[PDB]
Amino acid sequence: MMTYIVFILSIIFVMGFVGFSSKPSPIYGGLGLIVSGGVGCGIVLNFGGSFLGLMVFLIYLGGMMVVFGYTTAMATEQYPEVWVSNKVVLGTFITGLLMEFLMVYYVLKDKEVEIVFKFNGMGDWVIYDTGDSGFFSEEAMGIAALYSYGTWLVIVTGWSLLIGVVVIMEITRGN
Amino acid sequence: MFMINVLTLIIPILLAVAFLTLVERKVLGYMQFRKGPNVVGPYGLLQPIADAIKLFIKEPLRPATSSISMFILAPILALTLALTMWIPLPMPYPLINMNLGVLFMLAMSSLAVYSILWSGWASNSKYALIGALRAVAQTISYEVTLAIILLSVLLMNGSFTLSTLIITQEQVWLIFPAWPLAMMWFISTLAETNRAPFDLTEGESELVSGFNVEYAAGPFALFFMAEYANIIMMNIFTTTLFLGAFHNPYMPELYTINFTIKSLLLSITFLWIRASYPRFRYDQLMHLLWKNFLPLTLALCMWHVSLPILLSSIPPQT
Amino acid sequence: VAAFLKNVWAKEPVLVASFAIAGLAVILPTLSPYTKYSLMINRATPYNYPVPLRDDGNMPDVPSHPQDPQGPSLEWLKRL
Amino acid sequence: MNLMITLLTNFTLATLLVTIAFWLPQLNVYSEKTSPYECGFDPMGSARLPFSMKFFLVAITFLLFDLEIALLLPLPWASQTTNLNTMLTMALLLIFLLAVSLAYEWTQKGLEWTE
Amino acid sequence: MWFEVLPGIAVMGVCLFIPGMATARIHRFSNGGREKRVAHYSYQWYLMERDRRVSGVNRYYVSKGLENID
Amino acid sequence: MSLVYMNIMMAFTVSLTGLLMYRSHLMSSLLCLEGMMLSLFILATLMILNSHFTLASMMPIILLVFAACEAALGLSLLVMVSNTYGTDYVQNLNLLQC
Amino acid sequence: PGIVELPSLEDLKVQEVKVSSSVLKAAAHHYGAQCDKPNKEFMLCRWEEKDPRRCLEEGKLVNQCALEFFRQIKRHCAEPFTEYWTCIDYSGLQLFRRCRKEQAQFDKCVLDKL
Amino acid sequence: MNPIILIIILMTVMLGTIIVMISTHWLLIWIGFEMNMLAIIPIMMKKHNPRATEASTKYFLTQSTASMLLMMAIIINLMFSGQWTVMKLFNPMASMLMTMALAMKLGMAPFHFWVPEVTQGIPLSSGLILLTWQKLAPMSVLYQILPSINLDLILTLSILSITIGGWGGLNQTQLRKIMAYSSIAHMGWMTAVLLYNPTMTLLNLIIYIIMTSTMFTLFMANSTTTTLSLSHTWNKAPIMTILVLITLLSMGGLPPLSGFMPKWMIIQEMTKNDSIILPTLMAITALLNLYFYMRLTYSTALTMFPSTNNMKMKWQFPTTKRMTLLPTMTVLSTMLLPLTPILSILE
Amino acid sequence: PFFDVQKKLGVDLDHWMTIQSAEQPHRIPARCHAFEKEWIECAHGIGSIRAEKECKIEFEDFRECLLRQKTMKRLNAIKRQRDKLIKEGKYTPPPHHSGQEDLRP
Ligand SMILES: CCCCCCCCCCCCCCCCCC(=O)OC[C@H](COP(=O)([O-])OCC[N+](C)(C)C)OC(=O)CCCCCCCCCCCCCCCCC
Ligand SMILES: CCCCCCCCCCCCCCCCCC(=O)OC[C@H](COP(=O)([O-])OCC[N+](C)(C)C)OC(=O)CCCCCCCCCCCCCCCCC
Ligand SMILES: CCCCCCCCCCCCCCCCCC(=O)OC[C@H](COP(=O)(O)OCCN)OC(=O)CCCCCCCCCCCCCCCCC
Ligand SMILES: CCCCCCCCCCCCCCCCCC(=O)OC[C@H](COP(=O)(O)OCCN)OC(=O)CCCCCCCCCCCCCCCCC
Ligand SMILES: CCCCCCCCCCCCCCCCCC(=O)OC[C@H](COP(=O)(O)OCCN)OC(=O)CCCCCCCCCCCCCCCCC
Ligand SMILES: CCCCCCCCCCCCCCCCCC(=O)OC[C@H](COP(=O)(O)OCCN)OC(=O)CCCCCCCCCCCCCCCCC
Repeated sequence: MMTYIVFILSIIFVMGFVGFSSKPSPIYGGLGLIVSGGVGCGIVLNFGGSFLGLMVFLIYLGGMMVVFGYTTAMATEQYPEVWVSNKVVLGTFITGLLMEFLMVYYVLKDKEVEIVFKFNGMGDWVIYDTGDSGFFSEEAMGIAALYSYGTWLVIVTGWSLLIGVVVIMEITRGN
Repeated sequence: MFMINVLTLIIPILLAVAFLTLVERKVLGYMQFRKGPNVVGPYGLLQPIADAIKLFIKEPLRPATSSISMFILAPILALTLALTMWIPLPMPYPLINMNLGVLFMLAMSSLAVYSILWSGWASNSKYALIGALRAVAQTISYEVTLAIILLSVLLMNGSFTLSTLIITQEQVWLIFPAWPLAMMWFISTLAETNRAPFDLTEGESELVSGFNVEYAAGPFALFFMAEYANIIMMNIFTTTLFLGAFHNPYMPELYTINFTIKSLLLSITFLWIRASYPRFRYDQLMHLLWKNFLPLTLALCMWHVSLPILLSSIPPQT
Repeated sequence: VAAFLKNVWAKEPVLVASFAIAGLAVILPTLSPYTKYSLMINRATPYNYPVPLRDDGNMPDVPSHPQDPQGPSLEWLKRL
Repeated sequence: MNLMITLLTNFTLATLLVTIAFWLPQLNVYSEKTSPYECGFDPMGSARLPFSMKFFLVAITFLLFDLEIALLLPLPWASQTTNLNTMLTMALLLIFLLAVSLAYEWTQKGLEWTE
Repeated sequence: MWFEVLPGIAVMGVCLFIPGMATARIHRFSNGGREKRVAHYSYQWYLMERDRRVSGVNRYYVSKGLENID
Repeated sequence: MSLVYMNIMMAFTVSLTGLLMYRSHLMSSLLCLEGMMLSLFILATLMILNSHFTLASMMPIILLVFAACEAALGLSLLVMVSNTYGTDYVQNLNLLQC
Repeated sequence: PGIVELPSLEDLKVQEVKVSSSVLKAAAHHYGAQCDKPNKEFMLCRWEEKDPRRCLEEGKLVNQCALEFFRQIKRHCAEPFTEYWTCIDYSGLQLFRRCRKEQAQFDKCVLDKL
Repeated sequence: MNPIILIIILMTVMLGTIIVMISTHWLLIWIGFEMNMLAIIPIMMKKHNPRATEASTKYFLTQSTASMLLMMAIIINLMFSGQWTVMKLFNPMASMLMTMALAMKLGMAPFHFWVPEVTQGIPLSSGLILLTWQKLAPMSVLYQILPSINLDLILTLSILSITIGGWGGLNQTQLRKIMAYSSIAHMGWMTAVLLYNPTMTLLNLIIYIIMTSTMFTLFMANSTTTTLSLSHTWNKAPIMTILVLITLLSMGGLPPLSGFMPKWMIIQEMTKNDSIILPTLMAITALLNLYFYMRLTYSTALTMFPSTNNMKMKWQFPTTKRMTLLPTMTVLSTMLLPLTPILSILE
Repeated sequence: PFFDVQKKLGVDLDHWMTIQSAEQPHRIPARCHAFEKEWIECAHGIGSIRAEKECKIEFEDFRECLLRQKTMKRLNAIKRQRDKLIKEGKYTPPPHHSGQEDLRP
């Protein structure tokens, strides 16, 4: 069953999304989002985008670390809930996992499912291309074309980031 | 067969970590006008064996107020990340020849902080929380400057592949045209691993032990070998980045001996720095990288992105 | 402006060094005569296949063989 | 194929060194050894209290700066394009905007710690 | 004296000499006495697959020379 | 379509119904926002890498940048809240009901 | 829609150049110089027809010309080319700069004899 | 706030709205929306009181959810079309998600909950800037994707917004909540006629912007926030009472004022397509907006409410405020009916 | 309103990333470049109302190239029938489909 490797990684992806979207406590939500980011970078690395996966992994690890510092600082409780300390959190986690595995079982039986779009049941390895790409990877040249072509995108993004820095300075002032 | 390769990769680095404990104790003693361990065996060769057997027959002491699952997961994650991040290093042929090994090591160095953070948060103690937040402050102090240093020094290599870094330094060393980046990288590697004078997490002066104050023997050894394998990997990474040795495809043992002695000298320099400097305050380290290192890093990045265009010396990407 | 430069070099030399490096990196590529060398070095690297053209009958600039004297040669890159 | 094998090998070697450290020795657990350590005296309060941070502004600045320098990472490959003047101008503009943002943070006393 | 830090360091040298060269020896054992071929770009992988198909033994390092042709 | 597309869309819907029902904590909603951003990023890069649209590879990473352009902003909208009240509960944000 | 047209297995049958990748790389430049016209005709047909089924004969001619090129190498300069492709085949990256002396021997022999 | 930083932030808001208006790429639309939200957040945090923090938090959460839905619909359209041209969509689910996102961005009911609370928790300058300028980009995006919106969904949203705004405007004494509910009702009025002829939608947008700006600027000049101070305004300056009386009579859709300009012609576009029940119901519901406008005029101008003793001192100090373009804006909002075919320039 | 500034000033801002048939780096073609080119050339200047029913064949072929729904359905049917015949024991796989196949080079 090694041909469904991306499908298994996506199953772990939705599992982690169910794990942190039930909102037990932001520490374990951060752990679930770290796991989800890892399997997501694995998925996009399996599709060939190694640079994009490594970049999103690094960015979300840094963001989740700053988040963890914030929740240790500010959003804390005397008795944090791991997953089973609250009935509603454990309940919604259980139904999320149950719905995910029900969808897995249904798509693994007749190889077809209808949830609002229509989806197949075969592994994604069919939709790959059969030819080679020469002496370059397409994603690397595509992101490297940001400076040679996307001047407007670079300008508006740099202005947005500078304005964001100014906004962060202005909001947390107090007077 | 790949099992043989991975076990012959991971066992000698554990032996190297143990003998690094020995060399650290003995060299640090000799720099302090005294002797190191020499009574256990002939010139103290059996001290790491005694320490390792002693630490694995002691009580584990899992606390009652600590979340046990994260308390167990954190040292496992620390040792694991210390293990599967030695792989992309070319010695002179890497075990895993990643096309983007530099970003891989950056991401897994960012991931190893979470072991310290969850060790501090899991063990319900105030000193562990202080150590974890000091680790957070150290990470936000060093990470961006480290990444910009790597980007500016990789503009002459051509790509992020660690295997092609030997070919780049085939003519001359990379420390000659990038020595300010080399000094800033050395300070960044010192501050990355929480080594002195930027310890700040296992602080035995401000705190008792920091994040591993509630970790008794068995799990405590895991953090020790993770830290020492981390300093060896930083030394090897710096040697590959800035001190590229002569490589003969018919005799890889020449390159192995060369980068082995260079990494040994770098570790000796690490312990040389450790014994001679007072500990930084963790707010002064925050203003060190963000005010002194960062503007010079930005200026050197612009210089190194405008230099090869200026000189018709843009390196190939193949 | 000499007094200000001396004062800022005595107080904060790191910012002075950063600004000098930045100023050189900004104003130097517009002065060096080797940028066009980088331009044609980057343009002369054959990533893609040189797809041939159909011989209609009147094409004097393109050759029939790569060893023919007509065509863009890179003896300048070999010389440099 | 090899990367997950290496990951599983290192994970197994790490996780075997705690079950060896747990089930091997003689254990003696009472309700005084496993108390939280606060230098011989019992602590005041819990360790889950709000730990009021000081460097929140620099944390948000790092949140922006990590990805705003991650935009600068394809600059090696961007040296291989035919259009070079535009790439050089855009890269210099990006790092100049980074420097302007850092200087604005520095001048407005944004890097200093609260209280 | 100080030179007694030289034995243990030497052991460290052995502990940093064993792994990497071993990989090279492994790379000289599986690949039939040559280096392990690198595939950074898809053209190199296509050449690897063509060599593996053309060897006839399903091993890409079995190099067939010009004696194969007529 | 395929299968991984279905799984990523299911993850997006899971994070959406996680976001829309608050649990008296602002950081959890911010984590849900980051999760939906990650799911959108993964779906976009999956489609782009499948369809060989190389010039759109500038799209996702640039997209990821604007994630912080709200996400860090959300943290800056929390500290004043945590200076107004001792905690960050969403039930304390009911002064604008009159 | 219409049934896809595919040529039979007898039409695709041709004697392939059954040499390794390093053998092709070692004699790449002389193959490009000498057998240039049928490869150029085939690739022009490939770029103008946009269909592999309509470019089969040109591919057959390309295979025939490449086999004739390697046969002409094999008749006169077997052992210096053998040394050159072995030296190229040793390297992991198949570098051209690691084997300059055997290369110089190979083009010297093939210039003097052919 | 530094004036330089304020000018830079306002220019960033204008640049974001312009980027949404003039771009031919969906990613640029989303980038402009994100820039607009990021640069419009600190305008509401101008005075640094807690109510600004609640208003900013609620606005940020709603706008972030709307932006997430917009990007999901953009990605689905990319999947089903393989392009990025800002035009009609090729998936009904993407059209539904974009309509929901733009309804949340416009504050249209049943996504109207944040509008009165955000409007009440922020000053009058930020409230005017929000309720007038921030309702330009989503209307342009709705204008661009005209052959894609489901008719039933947008018509249900329009009638729901009109009814909910008309019902909610009755039970308010704060002026900002009244303006917010009026904005919701006018939002429903503009999106009711969008699928038939968007020139009437642009005319209604221009008229609504002019009247809302006039009312907000009169509120600046009188320095009023509640109904009681607006009643008290008769002692300081009766000309302001005359101006707010004629303006509130204009916004009630009463001829011969310019507020009868959009609505009447909106009816003129619904009867040509054989829809007679909906404009009748919409006018009957707009009678409620006319009702609370009449209540405001009764409190303010047509009756002489009691005042205090201290207002005597305010008789000795004339107004020195920068009432920018107030007479021109009042004249445009009141006496623009006989120039009705001027709207032909909007085609 | 859509104030078309870009064609008014002749300044290209985001027209290059709009479609996959534009000037790609190093002339890298998309997997469905021909279908999108045919659909764009069919529906150029005739309006969306006419293009929704006059060039539906090219757009349907492009949508089939983008998502490969019918190809997946055909492959699923073939695989299901093959597995059913294997389960009944009425079919044996050919030697070239089982591994011992001796490909062309
Ligand atoms: C890898 C190779 C080896 C590397 C070196 C390793 C061995 C040596 C290790 C020494 C011990 C280090 C222990 C930790 C020290 C931690 C403190 C620290 O590093 O602080 C950094 C300190 C910080 O300064 P500070 O902490 O004193 O702060 C001063 C603050 N004010 C001014 C406000 C009072 O210095 C730097 O940041 C300098 C970084 C390197 C600078 C390199 C400059 C190169 C030349 C540039 C051009 C100059 C000419 C002018 C322009 C000309 C243009 C043409
Ligand atoms: C003051 C209090 C009492 C006020 C009473 C006012 C009059 C009562 C009736 C008004 C009905 C609404 C206007 C109808 C105009 C019809 C014009 C026309 O062409 O009709 C033919 C058209 C014919 O449709 P068509 O023209 O689209 O179709 C083509 C023609 N056929 C049908 C042959 C295919 O009639 C309609 O479209 C429907 C007309 C009935 C509408 C019912 C809904 C409104 C109900 C009354 C609400 C009144 C207000 C209540 C609240 C008051 C305030 C408190
Ligand atoms: C509960 C807590 C967690 C408990 C479990 C912890 C497990 C270990 C966690 C640490 C390791 C995390 C690893 C995350 C993904 C890293 C990807 C990576 O290392 O990629 C390197 C390399 C990229 O190089 P590339 O350019 O693709 O080269 C191809 C051309 N030769 O890639 C390659 O060369 C491709 C090699 C095969 C890749 C297969 C696809 C990815 C496999 C991912 C496995 C699962 C990762 C889970 C991470 C969880 C993190 C919390
Ligand atoms: C056009 C050139 C390129 C410009 C863009 C690229 C820049 C690359 C470097 C980026 C630097 C980022 C950080 C800059 C911060 C500047 C503002 C600042 O913080 O000034 C404070 C400092 C006085 O220190 P103090 O006030 O005590 O600081 C608090 C704690 N130390 O104030 C000072 O020390 C004075 C700083 C301003 C004067 C510097 C003069 C340098 C002269 C160098 C030689 C000539 C260069 C000519 C080029 C034009 C320079 C303007
Ligand atoms: C990469 C390289 C890594 C290298 C790691 C190891 C470095 C050090 C190597 C060994 C150096 C010498 C160590 C000598 C230890 C002491 C030996 C000794 O004298 O033991 C005596 C003790 C008691 O004997 P008793 O009965 O009292 O004798 C009567 C005397 N009239 O009797 C005993 O204690 C019993 C006998 C013990 C013998 C121990 C021998 C050394 C074992 C070291 C462990 C590692 C071995 C190498 C592993 C890797 C290679 C395979
Ligand atoms: C189909 C698409 C059509 C698009 C048409 C676009 C037309 C141009 C853009 C119109 C949109 C609104 C622009 C103005 C937004 C609000 C600006 C604002 O609030 O400025 C604040 C300023 C404060 O002044 P002051 O009293 O000194 O300060 C008090 C302390 N805060 O000042 C004030 O509070 C006083 C008010 C200043 C601005 C009034 C005039 C401009 C707005 C009304 C439009 C007037 C008619 C011209 C346009 C017709 C078409 C809309």
